[PDB]
Amino acid sequence: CTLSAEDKAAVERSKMIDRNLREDGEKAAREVKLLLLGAGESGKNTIVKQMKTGIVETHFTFKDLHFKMFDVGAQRSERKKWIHCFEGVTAIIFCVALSDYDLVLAEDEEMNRMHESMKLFDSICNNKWFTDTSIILFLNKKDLFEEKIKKSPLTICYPEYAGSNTYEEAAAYIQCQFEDLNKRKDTKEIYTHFTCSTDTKNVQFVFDAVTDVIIKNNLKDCGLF
Amino acid sequence: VQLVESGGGLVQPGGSRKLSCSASGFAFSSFGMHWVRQAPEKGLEWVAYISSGSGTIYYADTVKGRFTISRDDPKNTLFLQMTSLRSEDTAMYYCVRSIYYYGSSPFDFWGQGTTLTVSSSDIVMTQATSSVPVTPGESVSISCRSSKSLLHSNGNTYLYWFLQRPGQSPQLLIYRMSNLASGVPDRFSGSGSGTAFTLTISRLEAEDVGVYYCMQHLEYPLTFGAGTKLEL
Amino acid sequence: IQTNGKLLLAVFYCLLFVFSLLGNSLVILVLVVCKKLRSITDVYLLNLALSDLLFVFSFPFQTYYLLDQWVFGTVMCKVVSGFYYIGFYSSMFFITLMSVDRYLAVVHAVYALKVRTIRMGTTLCLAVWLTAIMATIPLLVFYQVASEDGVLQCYSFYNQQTLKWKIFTNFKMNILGLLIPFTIFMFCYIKILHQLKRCQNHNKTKAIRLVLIVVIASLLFWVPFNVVLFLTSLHSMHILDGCSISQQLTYATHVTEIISFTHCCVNPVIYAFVGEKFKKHLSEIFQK
Amino acid sequence: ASIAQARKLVEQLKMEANIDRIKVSKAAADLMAYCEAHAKEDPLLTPVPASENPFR
Amino acid sequence: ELDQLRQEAEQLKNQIRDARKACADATLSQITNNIDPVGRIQMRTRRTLRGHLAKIYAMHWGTDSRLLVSASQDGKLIIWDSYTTNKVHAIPLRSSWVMTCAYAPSGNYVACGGLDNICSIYNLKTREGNVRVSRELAGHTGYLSCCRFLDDNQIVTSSGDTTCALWDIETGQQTTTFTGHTGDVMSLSLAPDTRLFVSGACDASAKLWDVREGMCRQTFTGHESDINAICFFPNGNAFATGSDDATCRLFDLRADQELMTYSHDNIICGITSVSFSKSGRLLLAGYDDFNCNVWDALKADRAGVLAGHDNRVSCLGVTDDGMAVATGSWDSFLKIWN
Ligand SMILES: COc1ccccc1Oc1cccc(CN2CCC3(CC2)C(=O)NCN3CCc2ccccc2)c1
Repeated sequence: CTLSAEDKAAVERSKMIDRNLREDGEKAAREVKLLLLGAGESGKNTIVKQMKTGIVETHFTFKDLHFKMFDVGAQRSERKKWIHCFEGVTAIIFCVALSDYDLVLAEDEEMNRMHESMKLFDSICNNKWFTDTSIILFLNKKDLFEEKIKKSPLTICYPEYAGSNTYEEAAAYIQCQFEDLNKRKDTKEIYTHFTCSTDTKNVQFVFDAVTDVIIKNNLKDCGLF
Repeated sequence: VQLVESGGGLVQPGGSRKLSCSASGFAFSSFGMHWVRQAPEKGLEWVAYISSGSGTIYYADTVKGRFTISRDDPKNTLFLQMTSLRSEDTAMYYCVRSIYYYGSSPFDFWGQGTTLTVSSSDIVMTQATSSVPVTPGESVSISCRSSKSLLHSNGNTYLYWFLQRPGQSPQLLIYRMSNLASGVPDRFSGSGSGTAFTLTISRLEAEDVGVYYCMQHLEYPLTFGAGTKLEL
Repeated sequence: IQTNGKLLLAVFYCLLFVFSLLGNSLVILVLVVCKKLRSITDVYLLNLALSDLLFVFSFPFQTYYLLDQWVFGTVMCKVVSGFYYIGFYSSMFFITLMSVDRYLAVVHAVYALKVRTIRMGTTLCLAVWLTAIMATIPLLVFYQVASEDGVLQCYSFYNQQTLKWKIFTNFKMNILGLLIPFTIFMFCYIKILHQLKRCQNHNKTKAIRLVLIVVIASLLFWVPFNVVLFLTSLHSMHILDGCSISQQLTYATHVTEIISFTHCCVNPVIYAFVGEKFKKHLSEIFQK
Repeated sequence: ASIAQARKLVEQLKMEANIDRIKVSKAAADLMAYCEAHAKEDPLLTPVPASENPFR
Repeated sequence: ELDQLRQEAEQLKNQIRDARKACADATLSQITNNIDPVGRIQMRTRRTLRGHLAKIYAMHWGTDSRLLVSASQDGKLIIWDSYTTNKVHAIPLRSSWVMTCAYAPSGNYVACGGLDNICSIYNLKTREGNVRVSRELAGHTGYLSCCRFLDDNQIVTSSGDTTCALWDIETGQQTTTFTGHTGDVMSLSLAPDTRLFVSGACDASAKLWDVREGMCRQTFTGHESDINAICFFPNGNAFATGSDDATCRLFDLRADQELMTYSHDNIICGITSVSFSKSGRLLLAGYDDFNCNVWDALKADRAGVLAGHDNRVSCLGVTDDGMAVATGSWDSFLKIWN
């Protein structure tokens, strides 16, 4: 053996530590990870409330599925130095406020808020770290958007837009504009859901999206990519 | 940290008892546990040991088969079920905690013990000093000899010095022959050469009076010395 | 004719042995040597590779038996028959177990999260191997070498009173080798196909195609084998008797054996070689 | 507003500009001398025998 | 006037550049031209530390050169006996997003931190037998990138808010806030005398700070991209910077300018970690190409290469006695090379 008594006991302690690490790793792998991003005031807090400093953690359980939502909106640092820590998350919940087609950013009027959302979406969807990572696209503030389109038309946000100013068609146009920012339409897939303040099926939509993502992941793992 | 133990009493020979050791103030699950006897006027002898998570159980040769040691981690308690008691087991039992990793200090805290009376290849560790006079303010050296070299090839000499004050639970002084335990004044020092070791007290006071024991920890019959008593 | 058939069978046996060796060795080398058995599917795939290798290990001795008389002896005839039969049983059981695993992964994703681990897969694989050994225990006791017409042959001797055990061991290869496994095999993949059709993904079409490939491959490999088994059992029961019938059943026996074990070389290219993860592992190995 | 930032930057630049600098020759010579003096005590540069290598 | 202030700043920069050029009588390349090359260095993986189930972001050797701490995204801080591969402790962190770890020189404490902007300091030697969080230093408004222990009571951290801080642990307060960087500070290294420390940030600048006083003494530029790794020369009169421009740079404190750039055409990936051997001769840099390159510090020639990590080599350290070289990569493994 060539091992002392206390050396053998230390080996046993290390084995117990290994067993605990394996148990916690299995528990963690049983979980689902969502990275929640939004262009500032994008209704992100509203959805955070409905499912239940720096990085904010949220745990909830829905239909025997344990979620872990990470909010990084308060980082206010170089995103490129910590966005690789979230490589491998199950999904990315991107919140976009539909009421920002009119409002312009406080920092200069030359550069629009929905354009900020589109730029952030382009950065995150086309990021090298998120290539096969699915995006669940929440389009919040749909009631305010529906009310406001009557007064100001969608042409301000999209000069090239040529269509009816009805709520449904404009919402479809904005959704299409967001999904045409996806360079790789084969490795990753984008789920779009419209929400409001009184919506009560957002958790169900997230559950369906994550279930589909899990099915795809374990189809890749089972040899049926 | 407390290690209060319960049980004991007068038992007729051939009977059975359950000695209980309640632990509070520290993590039980991460700590291995030992039972150490104390005869009414004699030294200490290791009885049984269980590791963290009840992985390994060891017993002394003289107590094999009859005793069974167990632990309850959720209840934070230690049990010793004793069967076929004879007059050789009449002792003051001591519950000892011991953690094992690199740089750890085994045999930190010894419980107060329970009194138990019954109606009527191991390393030999020898301290021939038995009793030596002491005067306050002087320096004293206590020697302990080993049957085989306690220095393992990894470089760790496995020797432990314990001080038992009059009417007190044993207290760890030196672990692995040169390392001072927590809360022990720096006047205590330990040295050795693999087989013969010394423990030096630079300046004693009335607090240092007591009986000193040396333990080996190479193999696992854990054997103590006869002990050396200090009298002012 | 007889010499032509002997050389013909020897040639196909040799090529099948070589191809199965390459495929199963590549699977094993990727799984246990170059990489780790990360997932439960890796455990099932390694077990299937071992099953295919065990099945094909008996091919060289059969080729020698075609070339010349049996010389290896009684005990190795026992172990060769065990190799063949344990390989057959383990391969079918692992195919069924992979069908169940994919059914869990696709139909019940949340439940399969908590019921699909490496330990459970290893336990089920050990159970499958033990079941295969138990199933081939009855067949080994009758496989005895004997001198017929001056030629040593290793075969399942059945005396006039033991003919009942031959027919029973033939139906066991049918109801326990095909009927029970393929009922689970069929049910699991039909429900996978139904689930994949009603799904929003780009991987759905590839998975549908691969599921259909698996189903048709397994059926064409294993159905003619067991059909000619059933017909042979009926002939032994004297229900279908005839010299021309006997010759036709022997020829069908040979051709359906070839179509049957071809699986030991097709199963790798269907379960591992096609599929993105194994291609990525192979590319990583090639780069290094 | 930005005037205070500019003043602070100018003061810091002045504080950085008043240091005493020795030539690259002397600094490089010092680095070389330190490397040469302690070259015998670097296990990575000069591999030790397996007897005193703790990682065998 | 703002224009006058900008003109004065430009004039001061011109004067600094002129002084630096005047002091550059020769270069480290020609001075060490006649020195014998180190030779082919081949280091074998003596130990492989398994147990982490996520990407390892941090690692720090202890003073005794046997116990080392490792941080990875699975939310655990594992303390390893390197001599015999063992796990002494497995501290479960509150925030799984750990990007830095530190081992105190005494060994009684270990610090971690990350996207929580909190430096959590844990006590290893406790009467309860379990590792307990001693302190939770908060006040940074950005992600913590590196924390180094001065002693058992003071710790120095660098954050993504373009600042560094000195904390006294026994009150959990920011004694001195070091400001002056424009981008996020990603690495800091303490001098052997623990009186100055160099911090490299994302504005391609490395600033030398006096710990006691609290202002930047020297600012070193030259990198074309963010500085992700810094390490003091053992002498304390130089340091090395790794960047995303696939180059390492050696800056001299007394010469107040660069001395050499270690680069090669085959290397395009950035440097994540940089460390020196215990002679100043070998510069070990972890690269994103799943490799760790060992350069000769005096001669820009590449001394050796360490391969064996299947993902990006994120952390890299050298023991105080220089016996071994620990490398931790994103493949959840630590390899001890010798
Ligand atoms: C001496 O070689 C072996 C001895 C024992 C088992 C496998 C040895 O290797 C080989 C290698 C290939 C082919 C055979 C020959 N076959 C003959 C038919 C067979 C299996 C072995 C048998 O025996 N009894 C019934 N059984 C299957 C009957 C059947 C039914 C439908 C289609 C095809 C076959 C043996």
